[PDB]
Amino acid sequence: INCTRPNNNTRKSIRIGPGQAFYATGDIIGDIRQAHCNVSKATWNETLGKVVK
Amino acid sequence: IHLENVTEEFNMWKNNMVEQMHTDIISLWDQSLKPCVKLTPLCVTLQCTNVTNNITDDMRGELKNCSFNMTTELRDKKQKVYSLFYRLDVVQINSN
Amino acid sequence: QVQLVESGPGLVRPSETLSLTCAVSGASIRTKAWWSWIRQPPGKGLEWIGYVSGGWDLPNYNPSLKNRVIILKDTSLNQFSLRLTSVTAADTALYYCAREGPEDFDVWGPGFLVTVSS
Amino acid sequence: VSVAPGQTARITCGEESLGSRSVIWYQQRPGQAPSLIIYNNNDRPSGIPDRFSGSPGSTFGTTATLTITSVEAGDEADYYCHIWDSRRPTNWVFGEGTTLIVL
Amino acid sequence: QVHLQESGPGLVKPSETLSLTCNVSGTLVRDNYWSWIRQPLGKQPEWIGYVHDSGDTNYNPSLKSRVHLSLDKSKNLVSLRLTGVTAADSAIYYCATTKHGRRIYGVVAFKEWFTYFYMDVWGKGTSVTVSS
Ligand SMILES: *[C@@H]1O[C@H](CO)[C@@H](O[C@@H]2O[C@H](CO)[C@@H](O[C@@H]3O[C@H](CO[C@H]4O[C@H](CO)[C@@H](O)[C@H](O)[C@@H]4O)[C@@H](O)[C@H](O[C@H]4O[C@H](CO)[C@@H](O)[C@H](O)[C@@H]4O)[C@@H]3O)[C@H](O)[C@H]2NC(C)=O)[C@H](O)[C@H]1NC(C)=O
Ligand SMILES: *[C@@H]1O[C@H](CO)[C@@H](O[C@@H]2O[C@H](CO)[C@@H](O[C@@H]3O[C@H](CO)[C@@H](O)[C@H](O)[C@@H]3O)[C@H](O)[C@H]2NC(C)=O)[C@H](O)[C@H]1NC(C)=O
Ligand SMILES: *[C@@H]1O[C@H](CO)[C@@H](O[C@@H]2O[C@H](CO)[C@@H](O)[C@H](O)[C@H]2NC(C)=O)[C@H](O)[C@H]1NC(C)=O
Ligand SMILES: *[C@@H]1O[C@H](CO)[C@@H](O)[C@H](O)[C@H]1NC(C)=O
Repeated sequence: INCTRPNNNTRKSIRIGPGQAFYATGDIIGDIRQAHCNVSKATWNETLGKVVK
Repeated sequence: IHLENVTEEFNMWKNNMVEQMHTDIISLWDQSLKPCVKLTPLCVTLQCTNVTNNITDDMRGELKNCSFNMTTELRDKKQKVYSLFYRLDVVQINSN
Repeated sequence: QVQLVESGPGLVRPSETLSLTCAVSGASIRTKAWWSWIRQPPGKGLEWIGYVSGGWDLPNYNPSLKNRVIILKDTSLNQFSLRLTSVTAADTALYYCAREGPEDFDVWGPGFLVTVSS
Repeated sequence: VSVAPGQTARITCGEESLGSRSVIWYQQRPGQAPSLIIYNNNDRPSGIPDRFSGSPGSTFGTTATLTITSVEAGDEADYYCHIWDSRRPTNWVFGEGTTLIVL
Repeated sequence: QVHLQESGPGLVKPSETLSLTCNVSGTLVRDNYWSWIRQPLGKQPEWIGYVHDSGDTNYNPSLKSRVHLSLDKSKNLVSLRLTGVTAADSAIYYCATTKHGRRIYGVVAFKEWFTYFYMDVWGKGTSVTVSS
């Protein structure tokens, strides 16, 4: 299985207080896409055949 | 080391040590957070809009930009700062 | 999936202390097993030298080896070593590290010709 | 842009890139009709000459440029960019005029 | 081979319903997308929008109310209609064919792509001027 978030992220340090770091999300460098996973169709159909058997 | 001519009855469903593994992982997950920073001052009124994107009216923006007040290191001075969040982390408290 | 590989000389002088060392991967040394040394003079049949055990057995050799063979196991390095004090040129042989298990000597070493020559 | 004839010029237009862009480069003869030169990021159609190099629209945080090598007096045309960003909305007005003239 | 023939009044009264026609050469109005493009003098052009058979009639949301596009399959022309001509409408107008393209940047099945347009050919235009 392959899984990815393709949205590139930039973290940003915001100082909450003395020595308190919070990590927010900055810019989306690039396209705004949707995170997704992939599996091979044939191997998944074959393994479903195996578990059916 | 192998064992031969030996018949033991196993039972994974009433088994022990999976309860102990669950308890150990829970206690370890707790024990790796006590050093880290609590986010008590972050609970604050967020002015959120949609992210700058050519969004259709059907598919809502998954990412909402949110600007808010935040305390700095100095107690007297507060700053205005922005961030991004997902739809599954913000709710609409209740024009603006 | 066990893999045994010998190491050491293949050319030594007679009347000396010979010593090999076989490294073991693919499994553990402290198993139901006798990590053994077996030799073969060239063109001739096999000659079982002896063994050692990963448990607590005392090592038992062939009495024809004249009590000059001390096989010492190294569980901290997954190895076991042959010794042969006071060698002769007639002790030229292919040497083999192997593993007696529930089957008989499944994984051997490749076996290296120790040619004792002066 | 005013350069010597038979040279290479670089003409920039439009907003900086935010996402993936598909750019269209047009050119305009004075008093006459407009005309296309570049339709994809770096693709030109048939019936147009070569050496109209287009900037790749796969870069994030750059300006869409247009490179022309071996310029001429026939290249005296007001150039226009028309960007289509995957993040920005649809531009119903073109870019600002970038007039290329020659000595 | 294609070339277009723009036709309009040119002299328009203010607050009026403008109409324009666009004769074709060779390729009929059914086959292709069509577009209208306006440009004021010394200014960048303004894409008024595109029209096609079967509902593909997306206009500019700038005007969106006082402009209409249509075809003429019998006489094989392309027609513009406008409502309430004001002083900011004096320009040169163009009918023009256009071609689409799928710019694909991600998953196709997640609608992570968009159709851009580009006008390949043009016509003579019409110097539409509004004055009472
Ligand atoms: C899980 O499975 C899905 C498929 O079901 C994968 O999705 C693919 O993702 C890639 C990258 O996101 C997509 O690739 C893009 O393809 C566009 C179209 O490519 C077709 O058309 C061109 C031209 O006709 C052919 O050359 C090509 O072979 C294809 O036939 C391209 O236009 C894109 O390139 C653009 O961007 C790059 C960089 O941004 C620029 O350099 C280029 O100039 C160009 O502008 C891009 O390559 C692909 O289309 C997706 N497949 C489908 C079916 O949608 C997932 O990636 C996969 N996940 C994992 C983790 O493997
Ligand atoms: C961050 O902190 C600042 C500082 O308090 C906040 O700004 C203040 O917000 C209040 C609430 O809206 C404003 O009061 C209202 O202002 C409007 C516009 O002036 C006025 O019409 C109302 O009658 C009311 O007075 C206040 O003016 C405003 N102050 C400043 C300097 O902007 C701000 O809301 C906080 N959050 C963010 C996201 O910035
Ligand atoms: C998941 O991603 C991996 C990335 O490595 C893919 O593996 C490669 O696939 C290509 C395409 O067949 C091969 O040419 C490579 O040799 C593969 N590399 C390795 C290291 O395996 C894999 O195919 C992907 N699987 C799915 C289902 O998408
Ligand atoms: C799995 O493969 C078999 C053999 O080709 C096919 O008959 C079956 O329809 C496949 N299953 C699915 C869900 O496509």
